[PDB]
Amino acid sequence: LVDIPTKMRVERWAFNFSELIRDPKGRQSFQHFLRKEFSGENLGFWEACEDLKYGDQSKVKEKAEEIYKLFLAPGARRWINIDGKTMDITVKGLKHPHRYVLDAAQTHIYMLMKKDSYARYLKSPIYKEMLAKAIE
Amino acid sequence: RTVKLLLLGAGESGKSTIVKQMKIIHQDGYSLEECLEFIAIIYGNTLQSILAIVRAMTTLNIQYGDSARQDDARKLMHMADTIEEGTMPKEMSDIIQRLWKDSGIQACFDRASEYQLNDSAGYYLSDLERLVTPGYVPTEQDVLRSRVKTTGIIETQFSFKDLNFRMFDVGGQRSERKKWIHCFEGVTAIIFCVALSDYDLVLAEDEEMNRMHESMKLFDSICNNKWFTDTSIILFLNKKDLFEEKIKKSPLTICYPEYAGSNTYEEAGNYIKVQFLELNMRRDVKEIYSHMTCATDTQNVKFVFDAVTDIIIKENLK
Ligand SMILES: Nc1nc2c(ncn2[C@@H]2O[C@H](COP(=O)(O)OP(=O)(O)O)[C@@H](O)[C@H]2O)c(=O)[nH]1
Ligand code: ALF
Ligand SMILES: [Mg+2]
Repeated sequence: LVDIPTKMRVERWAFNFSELIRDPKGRQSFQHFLRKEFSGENLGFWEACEDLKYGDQSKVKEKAEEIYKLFLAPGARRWINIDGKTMDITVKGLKHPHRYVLDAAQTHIYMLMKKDSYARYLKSPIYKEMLAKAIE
Repeated sequence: RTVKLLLLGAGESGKSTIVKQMKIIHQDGYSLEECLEFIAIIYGNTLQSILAIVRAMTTLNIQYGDSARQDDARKLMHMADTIEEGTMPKEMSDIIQRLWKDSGIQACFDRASEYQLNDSAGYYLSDLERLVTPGYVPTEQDVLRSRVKTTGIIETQFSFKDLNFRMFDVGGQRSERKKWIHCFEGVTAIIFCVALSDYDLVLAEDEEMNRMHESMKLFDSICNNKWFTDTSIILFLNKKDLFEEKIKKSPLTICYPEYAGSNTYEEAGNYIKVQFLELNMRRDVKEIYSHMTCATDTQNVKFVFDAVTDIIIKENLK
């Protein structure tokens, strides 16, 4: 079945960044926004992190291993913007992969979106319309 | 007529700050509600700034002026992980103000080039009391001084001298540059920012790399690109105000060992200017203009952008 958020729901995506990202439709609408600003790799990295911590722990060493290859490696295709400190700490823990290894990296990319991307989202048309098409 | 403008430059060179001035000068500036949305960003920079200084104390093995301050430091680190992001409780600003007045904290602050500190650290920290005064509302300069790492590509549009400017602001960190290629088509002019004060700093991406060398490698690659031979390239030697101060205490020989001129704004400033302009392979046919700028200074920016606009206007009628 389709998922058409109500007025309130859409309205509360602007209460705090976590509300917008903890909602599947929020993220989905937020992704259409990042795609336009060419920074969708951040939301992808975030999800990937969740799927690692809260996913089948049987293939962690497998996931992290490929996450590094897709988002962290130099010149990686979905290369994310993290600092050198945060990057070394990460490449270190990836020598003994586990669930909460991307914590530092994830917290970083989280705030990156929160302070820069998010702000511009609540102002974009992609949000005004989402709100205009709100139920009751 | 329309004009596509590109704001390029390494991370933390001043790009987004220019965007903010365009909004202040050709877009009716900020409203009260917008100004207020920066309070949290300002409290965020402030905290992150004092935290870095504090951590540097042990990293650089510097000791507090007064030993008591050690507890204040520890309690600050704690409150950092428990309070709500982007706020500044009385008990916190009280701790920050006491550390700031410490002679050892100042000694570490003076050595900011030895670690990673925000440009605006001293701006906010110096006047924390004003920032946490009930009824506080950011001033333009407070907004201009705010720091937010930008990711991706963002367009902002405004009209000026009967020209529709389509200005594109990008991210400067290495990982963001691979995305620049998406805007190279139809570039009327490129404003390239260079942090004059980066000569004794290292990159956030790699603390082994000097920030200006990184900047030189970047500009070298940009100004020499098939996609811009018919594009106006203006160089913004930025952060003059910060640069004219540290050049008095920190020798430019740290960036250029061969520099033998005096360490003064004028001489060192021009030396840096030359090293960048001399990266051009075809300056024979294509000239690169350059202005010494302070992106946080609205008058300087309004002036410089007027000149940039004339260049555009003139290179067009040819
Ligand atoms: N004093 C001072 N600060 C500046 C100047 N330019 C940028 N800044 C500050 O430096 C930080 C980085 O600038 P920002 O616009 O985000 O840089 P960019 O986006 O990396 O090019 C912000 O906190 C600004 O307020 C300047 O010319 N003088
Ligand atoms: F280059 Al930036 F925030 F570091 F725009
Ligand atoms: Mg920026």
